[PDB]
Amino acid sequence: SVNKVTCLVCRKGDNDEFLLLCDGCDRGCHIYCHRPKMEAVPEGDWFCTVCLAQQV
Amino acid sequence: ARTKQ
Ligand SMILES: [Zn+2]
Ligand SMILES: [Zn+2]
Repeated sequence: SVNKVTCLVCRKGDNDEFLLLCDGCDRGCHIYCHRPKMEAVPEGDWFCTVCLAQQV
Repeated sequence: ARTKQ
């Protein structure tokens, strides 16, 4: 996987150190593509929009 | 959270 992860928004896999990985699946998102503004990689767990839709 | 790096 991990070298194969791409950003959900822009679909590229570049700028790895900005490319946030979902804690619930294999998806990712650049912090700079994220809206609302995400200035830094978060310390806690992060879940993508697909994983959120699974929550109750 | 972690990054692809
Ligand atoms: Zn992106
Ligand atoms: Zn996910």
